[PDB]
Amino acid sequence: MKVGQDKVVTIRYTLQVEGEVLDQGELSYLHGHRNLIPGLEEALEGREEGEAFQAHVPAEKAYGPHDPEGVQVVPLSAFPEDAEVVPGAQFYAQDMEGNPMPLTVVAVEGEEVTVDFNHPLAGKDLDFQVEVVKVREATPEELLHGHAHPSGHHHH
Amino acid sequence: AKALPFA
Ligand SMILES: [Cl-]
Ligand SMILES: [Mg+2]
Ligand code: NI
Repeated sequence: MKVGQDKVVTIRYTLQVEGEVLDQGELSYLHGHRNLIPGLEEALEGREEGEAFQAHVPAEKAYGPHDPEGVQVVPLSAFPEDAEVVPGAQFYAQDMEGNPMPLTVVAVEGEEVTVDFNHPLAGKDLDFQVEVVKVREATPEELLHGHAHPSGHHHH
Repeated sequence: AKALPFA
């Protein structure tokens, strides 16, 4: 069956950036409901089960460009006082209703921490290898919820 | 942003 609107699609993938494998895994997603980055959904459109291919997805069609406004300068106090607040460390801020917002520490100086709320892949072009494992129709429950049951990574 | 593969 071919990948198309309102199909639940299972893929196995490898993700490389700048020639370094960053991720491998398997996931299922409901196609046509902005569940996957757009360049990848476009590359999967109309593919047959069993197809395997490689695809280059520019940042613009993946996680977007890096947004300079996602870089903030925050007090070193907001971090645990035995925390390793260091370039590359990840932390989660929380907003007024408790939503976790992940950040990566960029720099530290004095009482100030430069942090980046951008997605870690923002601004990066992604090279995928993708295999279409299974395609099926969605159930009414899945179409009503806009996602698959189960919805995400089998393996990551 | 929350869209997968989400590496
Ligand atoms: Cl989904
Ligand atoms: Mg195989
Ligand atoms: Ni909310």
